[PDB]
Amino acid sequence: PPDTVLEMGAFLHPCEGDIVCRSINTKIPYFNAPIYLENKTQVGKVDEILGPLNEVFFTIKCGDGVQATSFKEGDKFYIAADKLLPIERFLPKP
Amino acid sequence: SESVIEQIVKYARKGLTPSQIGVLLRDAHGVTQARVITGNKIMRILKSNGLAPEIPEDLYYLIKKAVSVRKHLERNRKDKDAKFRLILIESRIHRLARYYRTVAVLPPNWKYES
Amino acid sequence: EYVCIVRLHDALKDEKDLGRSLENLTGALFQRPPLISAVKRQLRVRTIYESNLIEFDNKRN
Amino acid sequence: EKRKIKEQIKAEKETALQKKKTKKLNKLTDILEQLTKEYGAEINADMVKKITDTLLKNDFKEEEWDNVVAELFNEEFYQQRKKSKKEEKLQKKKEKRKVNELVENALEQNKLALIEEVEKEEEERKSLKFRYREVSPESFGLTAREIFAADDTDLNEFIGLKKFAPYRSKELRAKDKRKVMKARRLREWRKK
Amino acid sequence: MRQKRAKSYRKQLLVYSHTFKFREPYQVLVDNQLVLECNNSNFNLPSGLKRTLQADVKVMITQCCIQALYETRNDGAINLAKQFERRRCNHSFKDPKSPAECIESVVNISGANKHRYVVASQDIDLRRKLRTVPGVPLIHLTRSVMVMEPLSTASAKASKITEEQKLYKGLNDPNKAPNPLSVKKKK
RNA sequence: GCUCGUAGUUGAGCAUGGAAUAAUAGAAUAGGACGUUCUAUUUUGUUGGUUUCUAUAGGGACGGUCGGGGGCAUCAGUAUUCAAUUGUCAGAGGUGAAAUUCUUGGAUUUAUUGAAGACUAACUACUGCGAAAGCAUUUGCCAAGGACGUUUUCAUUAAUCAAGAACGAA
Ligand SMILES: [Zn+2]
Repeated sequence: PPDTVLEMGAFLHPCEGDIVCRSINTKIPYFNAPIYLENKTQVGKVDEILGPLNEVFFTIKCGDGVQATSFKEGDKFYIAADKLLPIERFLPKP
Repeated sequence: SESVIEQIVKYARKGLTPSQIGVLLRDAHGVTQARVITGNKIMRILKSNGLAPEIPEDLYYLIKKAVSVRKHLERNRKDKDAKFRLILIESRIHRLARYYRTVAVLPPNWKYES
Repeated sequence: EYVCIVRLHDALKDEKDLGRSLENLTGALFQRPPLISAVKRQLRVRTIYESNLIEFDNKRN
Repeated sequence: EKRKIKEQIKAEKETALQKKKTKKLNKLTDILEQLTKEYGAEINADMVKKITDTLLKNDFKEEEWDNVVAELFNEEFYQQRKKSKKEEKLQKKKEKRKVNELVENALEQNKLALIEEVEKEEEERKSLKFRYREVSPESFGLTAREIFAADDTDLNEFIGLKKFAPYRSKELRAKDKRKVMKARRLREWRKK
Repeated sequence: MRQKRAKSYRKQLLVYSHTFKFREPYQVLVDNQLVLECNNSNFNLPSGLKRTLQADVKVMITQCCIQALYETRNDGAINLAKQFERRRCNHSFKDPKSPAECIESVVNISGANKHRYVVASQDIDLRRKLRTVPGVPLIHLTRSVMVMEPLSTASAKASKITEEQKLYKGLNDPNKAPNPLSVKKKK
């Protein structure tokens, strides 16, 4: 596991076995980027990035033994620093 | 800086240990370094003013611990661990008292009372 | 412009929330092309200028 | 929970001490401005220190405010272009700021006295002992400034704390003080 | 012996027993400075080792350290050395090594403590470059008090890695180029 | 058994794969034009991009932590044994197989209630805490602590310790 992980998302609700998170990070995650806790333990990987620019959500593909119903609202999910890329890339260039 | 000396005198009269006086003067005057004011220098200043502690600070804290443990054991007679730590604390008191009598910091007649 | 039918996998507790969700998806959006599309699947920003919920049947979902 | 309660108590004590210090500062600068207006010139810092000591001696109130006003009229008081005008006003404001800094330094000298006053106020709102002994005073040829300037190791090299033990006999203490009080050894330590 | 230092020593010995499989009786090598200091200060070295380790002790010496002991020509130190049982080192008799280098050749094999030795030496930089070797307990006599050195960083790292492999082993073991018609040179 | 401790001693994503052909680039053998170079056969590969993001010991103090550590109240739960009411009917228990026992006066099994002396399932532990003995239901009170960091009136303060003492065992 990486030494430095940054808080990425906050729990919103489960959806079809996946975890929906409102992004509490300014940057956009890499596809299939692993999702951690404060204990540096992986709960899953980023499955889908969705939502408007002001309010970004992402759904996590839960791993083996990780259940979406086990988590409660207000739980924070963490991502590695190198797995974030700036939002200016997806916007069209001037 | 005779004012510094007069707070040393007053704060010794009102019953503070030299380390407490040191931390108080370092907090109050905004002293940059702990090297400037220490307990040692406060001892030298107090001796220059004709003041000296009756018993040492660490032995005073051991006696304070022993008093707290005996009060707890008086209000709780079933605690054997309290008795064990009381014996340990009094053994430390006896060792420091013997040493401080030997280096004449404590008086020769000094007996710890249980 | 599109007229689209969405099928929900379960019945909503609140009906109006669906419309609210549609109002959340109006604007600049993060989308990835589906697997069926021949376009390469990289994350892009696509603008939905205006949307309107015509009808919703919560029993028919 | 205990840590949170301790932090709240510390914050309350800090803001109470801040309020007390600001009240004393504004009262002192007001009476100092009145005394400067009556005197017509700058006031010495010794008079301000004496006024601060007098206000520390008696608990401050309206009666103590009248007493401070009487002390400002006491025998101690009797014993004692346009751009240029703007610059002179700025210099007067700087002198007032220096006087306020002197009052702040005087309150810093009584900062633990202010803490004791705040503790008394907290006890009023709510409503062993380390003992020293007198001994023979010997400065050992060192004043307080040179004690503060010297290192702890250098002072211990000069003389140890166990040498002037409180209950050491007078003969051994006199023998140690005679050897320490040599001018050659003191000069060597000062050069060191 | 106080209970706090004994407890700390017991925790360190538990670390050495779990990771590096140290077993009672502990095999302790002594150095010649320690023999001289125990001779002059009249310290009972096997009793001190039995007190510090809280277990049975087996004391050894090499050729080079005891050879330097004859070079010091101290009869009491030679006698004190020769009560301890003998463990030979493969070094030349005519040109013996330094006691530090000899005791490292005995202890440090390929960067690890293969023979599970405990080193009781007074020399200091020997103790530093034995702290570089993981799983080597260090003991020394200072001011007539025998003190076991604290656990080194290498030993703690080895213990952490050992627990990590405990989590996944044992019973937990699962068991290209563009088309030529696309890029064409001029006629 | 553990600890303290005296005498003494020591130190102080866009339809896959194969065959043939074409094209392209390289490497070999052999040859022309004037060592340079190109020109015939073998062999080795390869078959354009973007869909707008575009292409040293022993003590003390302070700080933030931490623990199935101790004691006293308090709140639950779990399983046994006994007793009392139903329902049912010929076995139950145990063993290698039996046997001592309980049993139409109803044993065993099921349901409910009461009493007693106890323990805190999984998690969970040879590495957590405690000097040992030992220590995990909930909520309060009391005092004590370990490790880490900053340091100390800091060594005639320490280490070995017969006697003796506290706890435990008995
Ligand atoms: Zn050798």
